[PDB]
Amino acid sequence: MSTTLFKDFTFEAAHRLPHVPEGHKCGRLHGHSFMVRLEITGEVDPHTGWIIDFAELKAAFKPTYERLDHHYLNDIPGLENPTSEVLAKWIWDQVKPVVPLLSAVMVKETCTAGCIYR
Amino acid sequence: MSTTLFKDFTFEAAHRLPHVPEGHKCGRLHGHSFMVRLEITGEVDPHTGWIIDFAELKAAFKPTYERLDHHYLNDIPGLENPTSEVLAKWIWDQVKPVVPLLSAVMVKETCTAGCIYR
Amino acid sequence: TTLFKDFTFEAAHRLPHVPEGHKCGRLHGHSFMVRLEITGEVDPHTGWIIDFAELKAAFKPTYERLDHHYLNDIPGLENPTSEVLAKWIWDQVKPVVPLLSAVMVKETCTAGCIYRG
Amino acid sequence: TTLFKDFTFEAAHRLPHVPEGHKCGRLHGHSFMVRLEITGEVDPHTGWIIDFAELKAAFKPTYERLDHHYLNDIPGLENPTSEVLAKWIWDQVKPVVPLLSAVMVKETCTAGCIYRG
Amino acid sequence: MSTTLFKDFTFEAAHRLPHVPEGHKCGRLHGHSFMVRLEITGEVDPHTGWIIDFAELKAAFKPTYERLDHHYLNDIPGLENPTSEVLAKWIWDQVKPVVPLLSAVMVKETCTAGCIYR
Amino acid sequence: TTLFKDFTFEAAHRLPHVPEGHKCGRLHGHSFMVRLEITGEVDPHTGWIIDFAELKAAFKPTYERLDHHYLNDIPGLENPTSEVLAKWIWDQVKPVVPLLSAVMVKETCTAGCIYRG
Ligand SMILES: [Zn+2]
Ligand SMILES: [Zn+2]
Ligand SMILES: [Zn+2]
Ligand SMILES: [Zn+2]
Ligand SMILES: [Zn+2]
Ligand SMILES: [Zn+2]
Repeated sequence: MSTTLFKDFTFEAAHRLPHVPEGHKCGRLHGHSFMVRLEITGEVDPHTGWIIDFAELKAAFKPTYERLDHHYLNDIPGLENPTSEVLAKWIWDQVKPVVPLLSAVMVKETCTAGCIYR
Repeated sequence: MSTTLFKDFTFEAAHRLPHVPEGHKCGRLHGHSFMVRLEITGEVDPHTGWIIDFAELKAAFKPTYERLDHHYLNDIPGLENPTSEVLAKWIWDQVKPVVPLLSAVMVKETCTAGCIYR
Repeated sequence: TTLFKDFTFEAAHRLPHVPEGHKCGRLHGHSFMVRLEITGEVDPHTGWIIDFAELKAAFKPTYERLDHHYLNDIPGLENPTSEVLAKWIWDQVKPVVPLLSAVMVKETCTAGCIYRG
Repeated sequence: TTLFKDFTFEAAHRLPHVPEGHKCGRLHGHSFMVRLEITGEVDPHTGWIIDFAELKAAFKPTYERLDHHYLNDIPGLENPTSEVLAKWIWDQVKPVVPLLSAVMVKETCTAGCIYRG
Repeated sequence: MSTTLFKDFTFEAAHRLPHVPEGHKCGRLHGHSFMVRLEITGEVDPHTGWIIDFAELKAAFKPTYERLDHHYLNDIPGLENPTSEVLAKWIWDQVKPVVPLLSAVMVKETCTAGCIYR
Repeated sequence: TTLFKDFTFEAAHRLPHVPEGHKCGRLHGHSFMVRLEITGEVDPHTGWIIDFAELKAAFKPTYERLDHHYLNDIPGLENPTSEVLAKWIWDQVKPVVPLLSAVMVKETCTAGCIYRG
C-alpha cells in the first residue's frame, strides 16, 4: 500500500472571467484569497523518513508562486481565462516539470468552493 | 488525466437516531450544523473553462436543500434513520437524477466527523 | 489578563415568538459554540488563573444538560435565542465560577452573541 | 449584550501610496471578511436585539457594492487599506443601523482591523 | 458504489528529527498540535445505519491515543524518527490490527501540511 | 481603530509546578498562535497605523527564539503557561512596538489567553 504527502499555500490576486454572460458577477473585475494544495506521491527514503524535503518543494514552487501572488491573473500568459479548472491545470503544468512526484493540484478560490486536477 | 470540482453547503436541522441502545446520547432529540459537499467530475468546456456553471448547480440542489434546512430530518420520507451514512446516500439519490456529473456526496455532522458516499 | 475556553455542544431548538412560517420557527438545530472567559490575577506560583480542568468540571453539569438535548424543554429556555441562551448560561455558571466575565454563544459559524457581565 | 454577524465578499484593490514596486501596490485582490457587531438591549418578548435578517437587508446595498467589484473605483475608497475600508463601511452603515458598535475587516486569514465607534 | 466514514482526533506532543542536516530547524527539540484522521470503509448495517459505532472506534483507538497525547514521540519505540510519513504508518500499524475496516490514516503536524498512508 | 496580526509557531514545553503525574507535566508540545494587536491613529496619508511588515520585522527576533524551540530553556519561561507566556512576549515586544495594546496566545484550538496592557 502507498503514502502521499501534501502542502498548502495561499495567495492573493485579482482575476476576471472573459467568457461569462454579460451580467454575471464573475466577469466584473474582482479578486480572491486563493488556496493551493500540491500533493505528491512516492516512496519514503528509509534514512530521511521523507517522501521529499519541503524546503526543496517550496523553492521549486516559489518562482511559480511569486508570479501569482499579489498579481492580476489574466496578464499571465496561459491564464487569460483564470477559472479554477483552468488555473489548477496551469499550475500542474508549471510545476509537474520541476516536481516529478506531483500527484495532484487543488485550487480553492473561496472557503466553500474548489477544484482538483490530476 | 482528470478534473473534479466541489461545492460546500451548510444547513441546520434537528434529527435523532431511532435504533441506538436505550441510554445513548444519540437517540435523544438533538440537532447539528451539518455541512454537505457535492463533488462532480467531468470535462472542461473549452469555451466556458468550466466543468459546469454553479448557478445551475446551486439551483438544481436548492429544492433538495430547502427540504433539509431548518427542518427535522426524521419527518422527511427516506430519513427515518437520519444517520450520516443514510443521509449522504439520501442526498446522492435526490441529486444524482438532476446532476448526472455527481461524482460523490459528503456529509459532516460535526467539525470532526463525516461520511463520503459514491 | 483574561483566559477563555471553548466548547461545542450539539442541540435542537425552535423559536416560539416568530412570524407566520418564518424558518427559525420550524423545529431545527445547530452545532453551538460556547466560550467562557474569565478575568483574575495569575497565581504568582502556579502561573495560572485557574486550571482549565477546574473549569471543565464546574461547567460539566450545565454542559451535559445542553449537549445532545432539545433546548425548549429546559426551564428558562422557552425562547432559546442566542441572547436568551448566553444569558441563561451566564446565570448557571457565574455562581460556580465567580471569576467568569463573558459568555459567548454561536449558532452557526458566522453569527454569534456575547453576554458580558 | 452584543451581537455580531459575519460576511465574506470577494474583491480587488491596490494601494496607491506605497513605495517603489512594493507588492501591495500591484493590483491584487483578497477574500475579505466583514463583521458588523451591534449593542443594545434584547426585546423582553422577542429575545432579540435585532433579527439578523433585518441586518442583512440593511447592509445588502453596501454589500453588493463591494462583492465581486474593484475597490479603488468606489468614491471614498481611493486608498483601500483595511483601516480606510473598515471606517468607510462604518460610515455607510451607522446611518442605517444605529445600534452598530464595531466594524471588523480582514484581508487575509491572519491580519485584520477593528474600527470601533 | 461504496461508503467511507472518517473521524478526527487532535493531540499534543513534542518530537524532533534525528536525521536532518545540522542547522535544520526541524532537528531542534520542538512540538506540534497534531491532528489525526482515521478513515474506514465497509458496509452499512441495515439496522444501525452505521458502518460502525464510534464509541467502539474511539475506545479501540484510545490506548494508542493516550501513548501519543501530551508525550514526547522519540521515546515511543517505533517513532525514533517521528516524521509524518513515519508516524502516519506507525498508527496504521497499531490500529489496523484492532480496527480491520481501517481504510487510511492521515497526520497533519501543521494547519498547512500533512500525510496520508494506506 | 485597532489592527491585529497573527502568527503560529511550533514548540515544546512542560509545566514544572503541576501535581503528581498530571499530563501537562510530561514534556509535550503545541502549535501556538500569537496575536499582536495595536492601537493608534491612521496616517492621514498612508491609510495605515503601521505596515504589517514593520511589525513582522520588529517581532522577528522574538519570533525565531520561540519557533521550533523548547520553551523552558528560555530565561523567563521556566513555567511556560499561556499566562506566563503571553506576558513574557508582551515584555519583549512593548519596547520595540510602543503602539502594541494586547498579546493573545493560544495553546490548542479551543483554549487561549489575552494579556492586555
Ligand atoms: Zn472569481
Ligand atoms: Zn446527531
Ligand atoms: Zn436557530
Ligand atoms: Zn491588499
Ligand atoms: Zn516538527
Ligand atoms: Zn501545554
